[PDB]
Amino acid sequence: MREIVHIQAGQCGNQIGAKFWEVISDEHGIDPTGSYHGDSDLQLERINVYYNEATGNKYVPRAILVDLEPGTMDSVRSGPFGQIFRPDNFVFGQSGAGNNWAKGHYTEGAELVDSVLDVVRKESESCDCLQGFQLTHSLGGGTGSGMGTLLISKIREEYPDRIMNTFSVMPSPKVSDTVVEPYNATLSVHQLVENTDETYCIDNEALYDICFRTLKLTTPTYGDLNHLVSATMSGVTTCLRFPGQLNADLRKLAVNMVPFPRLHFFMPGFAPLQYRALTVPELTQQMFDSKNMMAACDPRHGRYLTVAAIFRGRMSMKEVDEQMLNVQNKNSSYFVEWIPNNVKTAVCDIPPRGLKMSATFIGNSTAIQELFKRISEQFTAMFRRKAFLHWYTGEGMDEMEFTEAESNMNDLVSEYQQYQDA
Amino acid sequence: MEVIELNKCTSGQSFEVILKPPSDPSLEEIQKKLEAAEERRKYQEAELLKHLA
Amino acid sequence: MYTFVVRDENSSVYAEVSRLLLATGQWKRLRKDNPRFNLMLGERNRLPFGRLGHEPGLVQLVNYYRGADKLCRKASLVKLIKTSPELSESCTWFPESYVIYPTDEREVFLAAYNGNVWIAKSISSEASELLDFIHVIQKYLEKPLLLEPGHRKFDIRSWVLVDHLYNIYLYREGVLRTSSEPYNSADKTCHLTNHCIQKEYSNYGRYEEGNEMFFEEFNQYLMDALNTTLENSILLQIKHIIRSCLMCIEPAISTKHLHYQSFQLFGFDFMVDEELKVWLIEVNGAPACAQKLYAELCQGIVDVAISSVFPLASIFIKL
Amino acid sequence: MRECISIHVGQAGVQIGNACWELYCLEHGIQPDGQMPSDKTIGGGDDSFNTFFSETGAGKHVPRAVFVDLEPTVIDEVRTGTYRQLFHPEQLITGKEDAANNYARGHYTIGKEIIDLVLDRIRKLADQCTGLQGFLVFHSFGGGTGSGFTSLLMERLSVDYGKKSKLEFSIYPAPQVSTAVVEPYNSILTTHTTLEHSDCAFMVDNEAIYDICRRNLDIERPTYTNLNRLISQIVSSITASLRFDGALNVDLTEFQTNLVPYPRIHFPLATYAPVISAEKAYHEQLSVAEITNACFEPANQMVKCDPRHGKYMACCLLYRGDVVPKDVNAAIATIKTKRSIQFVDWCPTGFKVGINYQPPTVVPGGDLAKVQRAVCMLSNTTAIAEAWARLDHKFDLMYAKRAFVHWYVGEGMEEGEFSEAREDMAALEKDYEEVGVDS
Ligand SMILES: Nc1nc2c(ncn2[C@@H]2O[C@H](COP(=O)(O)OP(=O)(O)OP(=O)(O)O)[C@@H](O)[C@H]2O)c(=O)[nH]1
Ligand SMILES: Nc1nc2c(ncn2[C@@H]2O[C@H](COP(=O)(O)OP(=O)(O)O)[C@@H](O)[C@H]2O)c(=O)[nH]1
Ligand SMILES: COc1ccc([C@H]2[C@@H](C)C(=O)N2c2cc(OC)c(OC)c(OC)c2)cc1O
Ligand SMILES: [Ca+2]
Ligand SMILES: [Ca+2]
Ligand SMILES: [Mg+2]
Ligand SMILES: [Mg+2]
Repeated sequence: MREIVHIQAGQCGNQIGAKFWEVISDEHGIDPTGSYHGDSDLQLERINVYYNEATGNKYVPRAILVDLEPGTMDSVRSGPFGQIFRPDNFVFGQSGAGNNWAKGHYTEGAELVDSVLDVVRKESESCDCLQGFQLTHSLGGGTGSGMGTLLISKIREEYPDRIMNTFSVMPSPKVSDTVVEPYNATLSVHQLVENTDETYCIDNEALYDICFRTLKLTTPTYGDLNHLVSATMSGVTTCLRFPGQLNADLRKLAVNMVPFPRLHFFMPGFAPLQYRALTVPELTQQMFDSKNMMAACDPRHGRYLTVAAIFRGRMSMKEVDEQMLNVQNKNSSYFVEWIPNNVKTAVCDIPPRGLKMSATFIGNSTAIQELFKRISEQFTAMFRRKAFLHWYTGEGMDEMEFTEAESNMNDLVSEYQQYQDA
Repeated sequence: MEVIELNKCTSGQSFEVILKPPSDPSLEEIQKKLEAAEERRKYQEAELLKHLA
Repeated sequence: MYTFVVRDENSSVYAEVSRLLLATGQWKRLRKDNPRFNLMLGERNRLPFGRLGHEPGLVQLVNYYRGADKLCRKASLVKLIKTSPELSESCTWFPESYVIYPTDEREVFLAAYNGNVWIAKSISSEASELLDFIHVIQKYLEKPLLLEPGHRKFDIRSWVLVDHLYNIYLYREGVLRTSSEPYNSADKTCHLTNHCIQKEYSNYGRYEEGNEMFFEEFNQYLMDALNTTLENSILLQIKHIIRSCLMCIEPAISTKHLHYQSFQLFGFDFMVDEELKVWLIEVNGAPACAQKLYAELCQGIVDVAISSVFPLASIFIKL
Repeated sequence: MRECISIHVGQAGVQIGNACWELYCLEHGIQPDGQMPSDKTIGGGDDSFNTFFSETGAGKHVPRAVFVDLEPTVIDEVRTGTYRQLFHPEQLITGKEDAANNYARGHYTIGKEIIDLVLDRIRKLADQCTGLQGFLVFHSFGGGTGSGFTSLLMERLSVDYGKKSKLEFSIYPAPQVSTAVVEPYNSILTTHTTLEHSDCAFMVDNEAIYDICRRNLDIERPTYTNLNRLISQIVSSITASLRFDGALNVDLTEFQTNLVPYPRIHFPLATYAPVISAEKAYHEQLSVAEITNACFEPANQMVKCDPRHGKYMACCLLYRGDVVPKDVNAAIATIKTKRSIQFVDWCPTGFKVGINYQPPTVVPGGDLAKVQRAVCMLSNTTAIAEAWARLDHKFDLMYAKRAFVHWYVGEGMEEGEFSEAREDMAALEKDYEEVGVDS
C-alpha cells in the first residue's frame, strides 16, 4: 500500500511539518480529531500513504516528531491540529543543541537517536509496502540539521533499499538565527549528497523575497514563510496523495528526476502566491518565473535537467499542454536537449483550499549551484580564520571534517557546472 | 492480375491475388547471468554497509 | 515567435534565408540538434526525414523533398524518364540516354548506334575513349544555338520552387551561362560551357559579364535577331518540361497527408538547339543562385514557402 | 483444434488485454459469467473459438490467458471488475512492488523472484492443451515490467517450449502519453534481449493511436480506454483468423510464413480503417475501394512512417464485413495505378486477402461507430525502420552523458549491456537498409 513515514525534526522541521499536516489533513477531510467528514472518495482512495487507520476508524498521521528540547513540540501539541498525532510519536530530549551541528550529530543527538529509531521501526513494521521516508528539517540549526542527517544515516542503514526524501530549509543572512548557519549547512549538505535520493531545497532568502517583493508583507514572520512552504509541500505531494492517470510514488519520481545520483536537489515553484482564478496561461508563466521559485537561484543562469509540473483544479488539459509546450518552445535555451522529453505535466481535479487553480513545479536545475556557492563563500569567509570553530571542536570535531565538507560541496558545484555546459 | 488459392466457407473467404512474381540460450546460461547480477548488487550493498560502519 | 535550425552551414541561398528570417524579429534560431524546431534547413546528405513530425504541438517543415534525388541524379533521371509511363521511352525533350555500369544497357545502346557523337558524364565521337573512363551516356547536341557576335554557346538555368501544397513556382528570372568563346568541332575550352573547367584553366567573362546574360537582354536579342520572343521560342517548352518532371514524381514525394511537410528549390538546366528546341540537361536539388538575384528570390521563398505555413505579424509564375 | 495462450504483462499489457477479451466475449457471444448460449457442446469442444477459450462442465468459457503485473492495482480492477467471473483467480498474478520504470529492476531484481511462479501458472494452462501452437504476449516497451519481465519470460518460454511460436503485441513509447524519461532505454534493452525469441511482433506507436483518436473520433485528450478500445479492434482483426472459421492465418506459424521471410525483420506494420465516431450524427458509409485505399495513408498506420520510401516483403489484407473478392480486386487495380508500391526483387508483388462476413463489433457506449466493412492491412515494409531510428537516436542522446544509467547499474546490470543492446539495434537498422535501399 505504498506507505510513507514522515519525520520532522528541530524547530523549523516541526513548525513546517505541523503546517504541512494542517493543510493536507484539511484536503483529505480529516478534522483535528482524526475524524473524517469529507464528501468524496478521491480523498480517501490513497489516504493511507500518509495516514494510519484507527480502532474507531480514525486517521492518524504516520508522523514522528523529534526535537532535542521540548518547546516547539509543546507548541505543536497545543496548536490547532496538535491532538491528531500519535502521542507515543513525540520523541524529545531536554538540553537542546545550541544551533550546533556537532551536538545534533555526535553528542546530544546520539543519545536520542535510538528512541527515534524505535518509533520509526514501530511505524515501518506495520506497513503493507513502505515506500520510504520523508524528513522535514532546516540545515542551519543543530537538531534538524545534525541530528536530522544522523537519523538519515541510521535509517539508510536499517532500510537501505527504501527511498529517502527531504524537505530541507537552507539558511540565509536575510533571515538568520546565528552566524554559524553556513557551517551547519555545509556539513549537512555533505550528508544529503550521499544519503538522500530527493531533496527539495527551500531557501529562506527566496521565501523572504516572495513575502516582501510580491505578497507585499513588509515585516514577514516565520508563519508567512511557512505558508509558502506549506503550499509548496502540499503541491509537491499531490500526485502521491491522490489517484490519477499516473501512479506516483517516490521511487519512480527519483528514477525520472535524477539522471546523476548526486544531482538530486530540486528547486520547487508555486503559483499563485483572490477571487479571480488564474488562467492556465498565467499559471504557466508565473510557475516558471524566477519570482515563483523557492530556492533563490535564477533558472536562466542554468539549465533544466528535468521538470515535473502539476496543475490543480478543473481546467483544460489541452490548454495546459499547449501552454507547457509553448513555454518550452519559447525558452529552449534553458532546457537540456540531451534528455528527450524532460518536462512532464499532470493534472489533479481537487484544488487546494482557497484557489480554484494552482500549479506546482519541481525542477532539477543546474542553477541550484548558485545556492551552494552562496553557502560555500560564507563558510569559507569564516573558516579561513577558523572563526567560531571552538563550538564544534569542543564537541569532538576536527578541522579536517570541515575541510572535507567544504571540498565535497565545491565538487558538487563543479558537477552542476559541468552539466550546464554540455 | 491473377487470383489464386480461393477458399470459401459460411463465415467468409480467403484468396491470394498476384500482380508480378520475383526476379538458443539454455537455462543454465540464463541462471549464470541472473546470478552474476545478484552478486553485483550484494557487493554494492556490502560496500555500503562497510562505509556505514 | 517561430523557431528554426540550420544544418547546412555553407549553403549560399539558405544562409541568406536564415539571415532574412531573423530580420523579421519573429524567428529564433536554435542549435543544429535541438528537435523542438518549426523549420529545418537540412543537410544535403542523409537528412533524417525519419525524425521529422514526431514533436507534439509543433508543425514542422523542411526545405527538401524526400525522394527528390530521383530527379537530381542523372542515373535516376534517365531511369525515371525511360521507365515512367507519363514520360514514355523518348518523350522528345530529353537527350537519348543510356546508363552503363563501371541496366546497364550496353547492348541496346549499340543497336541504335548507327551524326554519332556522344557524351558520358556523372565528349567523344569514338565509343572507346569515354567507355574506358573506368556514369551516364547521352547524345551530345552537335548543332546548338549560338549568340552573336561570338559564335558562343550557353545553357539556361531556371529556378523552381515547390511548396508544401505542391504548387509549382517558376522564378521570373533565369540566367544564361555562356561559354563566351568561339565554338569548334572535332581544342577543349568552349565545350564545357560552365564555371567548372573555366574557374581553373580558362579571358574570364569576355563578350558578356561574368559569362552571365539575363532575361530582358536575351529576349531583346531573340526579338532583334530572330523576330521571336523568349516566352514563345523557349519558355513554353521550359514550363512544360518542369511540369512534366515534377508532376511525374508528385505522388511519390508529396507531403499532403504526412506528419511533416516539405518544400524545395530546384535548378533546372536546359540547352536550346538551332531549331529553337529546348532540351533538359539536368535537375539540381541544391542549387546556388546568381549574385544579383539571391535577394528577390530568397525573399520569395520566405513569402511563399514559409510564411504560408507560419503566417507573420509576384516574382513567380504558377505552373 | 490447436490452442493459443495469451500473456499480458504490465499495466499496458493488462489493460489492453482487458479491452481485447471484452471484445472477444462480445464477438463470440460470451457473457460476463462465462456462459455462451450458442455453444451447444456443453463442457467441451474444438470449434475455432476454443483456441482462445476452454470450458468447464458447468458451461463456463474461460480465457486461455495469464495476466501478470509486478504491482497489484491494475490487475485488481480485473479481479473485481465486470468480468470477474471469467477468470480463474490463478490466472491473475501480482507482485508487491513494481519495477519503477526500470528494465533492470524488472528483469534481474524483481523478475528473478516471480518468474518460476509465472511459468508454473502457464504450465497449468499448457497442460490443458491437446496441441498448443504457442503464445501471444502483450506488453509495453517502456514500462519496467513490460520491458524487463517480458524479456525474461520470453527467454524462458523459448527454453520450456522450444517448438512453440511466439507473437508480440508491443506498445511503442510516445511522449504525449508516456510515463518516464527512460523509456528509450527500456525499449532498446527489451528489444535486444527479446529479438531472437519472438517470431512476429506487432508494434503500436501510441502517438499514432492518439492522433487517430483525435483526428477521427474528435476527442480532445484521448484516454487509455479510447486508445485501448481502438488497439483492441486492431488486435481482434489480427486474431480473428484464429478464432473463426477461415483459411488464411489459421495458426501462429502462418503469421511467420506469410509475413516474415527474414527472422530478424519480424515487425509488420499494421494499418486499419475505418475509424468512425459514435457521435457523428450523419455518416456516409464508406466503400471497399475507399477503405482499402485508406490502407496506404500514413495517418491510418499503427506506426507513422512513410512506406513510399521503402520496400515491401509481404502484404496481407484482412476485411471484416460486407466485402466480396470482386470489389477487392477492383480497389487493388485502381490503387496499383495511383500509388507507389515497391516490393523487393526477391518476392512477389501481391496480396493475401482474407474476409470475414461478420462486421466489426463495437463496445456499446464506446466511441467507435458500427461500420459495414473494415479492413486491417499487415505489411512488412522496411519503412518501419524509421521507428527504430527515432528510438535509437533518443537513446544516443541520453547514453552519451550516461544519464540515468546508474539506476540500472544499481540493480545489477552492467554498462556493457547498454552498448550491446545498442549495437544489436545498429545492426538491425543496417539490415533494413540493405533489404529496402539501393547503394
Ligand atoms: N496504449 C496504452 N499504453 C499504455 C497503457 N498503459 C501504459 N501504457 C504505456 O506504457 C508505458 C509505461 O509502461 P507500463 O505498462 O505502464 O509499465 P509497467 O509494465 O506496468 O512497468 P512498471 O514500471 O513496473 O509499472 C508508457 O509508454 C505508457 O504510455 C495502456 O493502457 N494503453
Ligand atoms: N522557513 C522557516 N525557517 C526557519 C523556521 N524556524 C527556523 N528556521 C530557520 O532554521 C534555521 C535554524 O534552525 P532551527 O530549526 O531553529 O534549529 P534546530 O532546532 O536546531 O533544528 C535558521 O536558518 C532559521 O532561519 C521556520 O519556522 N520556518
Ligand atoms: C520526465 O519527468 C517525469 C517527472 C515526473 C513523472 C511522474 C512520475 C515519476 C511521478 O510520480 N511523477 C510526478 C510526481 C509528482 O509529485 C509526486 C508530480 O507533481 C507533484 C508530477 O508532476 C508532473 C509528476 C514522470 C516523468 O516522465
Ligand atoms: Ca547529555
Ligand atoms: Ca463447446
Ligand atoms: Mg531556532
Ligand atoms: Mg551541368
